[PDB]
Amino acid sequence: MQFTPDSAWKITGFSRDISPAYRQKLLSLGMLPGSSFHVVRVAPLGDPVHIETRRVSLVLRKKDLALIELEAVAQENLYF
Repeated sequence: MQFTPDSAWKITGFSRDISPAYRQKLLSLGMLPGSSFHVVRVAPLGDPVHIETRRVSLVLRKKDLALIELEAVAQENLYF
């Protein structure tokens, strides 16, 4: 979904398609619903995607990010 560097995303939930096991792994890395991450950098060819949470920095593929319900932090006074 065009993970531009510095774009912020809020985790709202997880897809119906994620297994509880993989969801626990991401949770333990700081990918909590109600929490935001930043895109740090993206691979040439546009996959995988490097990001940073409150807890740590991590990498995963767009196909991995498609198991998480994201929403663009689009709030003006938060975009600044």
